[PDB]
Amino acid sequence: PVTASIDLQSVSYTDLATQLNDVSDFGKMIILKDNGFNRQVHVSMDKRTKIQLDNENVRLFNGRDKDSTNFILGDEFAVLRFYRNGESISYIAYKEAQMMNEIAEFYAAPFKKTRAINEKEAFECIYDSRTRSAGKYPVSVKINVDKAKKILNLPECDYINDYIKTPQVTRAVPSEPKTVYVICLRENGSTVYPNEVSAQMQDAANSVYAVHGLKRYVNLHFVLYTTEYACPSGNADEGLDGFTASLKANPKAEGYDDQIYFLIRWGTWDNNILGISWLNSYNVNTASDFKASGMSTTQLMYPGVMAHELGHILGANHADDPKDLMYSKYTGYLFHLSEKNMDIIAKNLGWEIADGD
Ligand SMILES: [Zn+2]
Repeated sequence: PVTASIDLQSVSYTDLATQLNDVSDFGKMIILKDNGFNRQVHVSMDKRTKIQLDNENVRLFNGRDKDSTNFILGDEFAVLRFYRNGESISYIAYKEAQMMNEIAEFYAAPFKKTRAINEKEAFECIYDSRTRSAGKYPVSVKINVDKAKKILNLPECDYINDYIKTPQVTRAVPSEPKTVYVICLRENGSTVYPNEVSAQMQDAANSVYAVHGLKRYVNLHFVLYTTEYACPSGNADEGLDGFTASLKANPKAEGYDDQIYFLIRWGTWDNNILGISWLNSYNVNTASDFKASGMSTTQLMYPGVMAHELGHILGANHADDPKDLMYSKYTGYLFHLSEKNMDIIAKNLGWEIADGD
């Protein structure tokens, strides 16, 4: 048996799909290669999280913790994200030639303002060298997000006061995890990109499961569709008030008032604000009245914003450690470190310390 491999110098949608679709319930060793770079990862299907984007099914895959590697697969796109030298790198491949060209143009465009000779380390269109004809269209893009911000001299977005505090409202580990829907609603007039949205959802889900063995208690089911609602101004607080009001006012949403809701967009709000949520608004026993709602950017350059806002929804406050997901400034980290926050989030999902981790 020769070990399955993915050549990142030529990685296409069909490469990722064929390899990931071969992953069984017992997992599969896959070698990631990039010229001299070589990493063996053990990949498994993520059975905890379901995603539909406008009814399109998206599957997630995980490496081991030591592998530092995540995958996303839809019919239309696939993503490999992993870390090298402590920097997050995404390979993004769309199946359809025209969509892939469009996506490559979209990601390339911001780098045409200013050019560096190290640009390739931040952003690269990947071409199929196996087509010795010499592929004209790229088959994927590679983006090093940490490096990309440095070249782009981005205007730095942040949280500021990104939550609003509201009045406050036998038990064992459940026989099956409780399904909690996270209903993500594409803001009227927003374009969001499937690879970007699913990456936010994956990081949000994984931030929960990493805490107190919470997969025992909850399995998150993300769905995305479009809402007629759009924020009336640039202000995040006013936007969130209107969004929650839009849910309550919609006869279509009657009977789903106990789920979690995000208004999503690609852009940000006034004061370069990344998102906003109602603090401590979801509890598995008392969830009601569309209280568990928030708003989030989904752009690639700000990974973990949805995770951070979901953190607030589940009760997490800002943490003191700059490496915490819940730090008060955006720092790109994707896990809760605060024991106080972990206990709050876990309790709201049905855990108590006697259950262990
Ligand atoms: Zn915050």
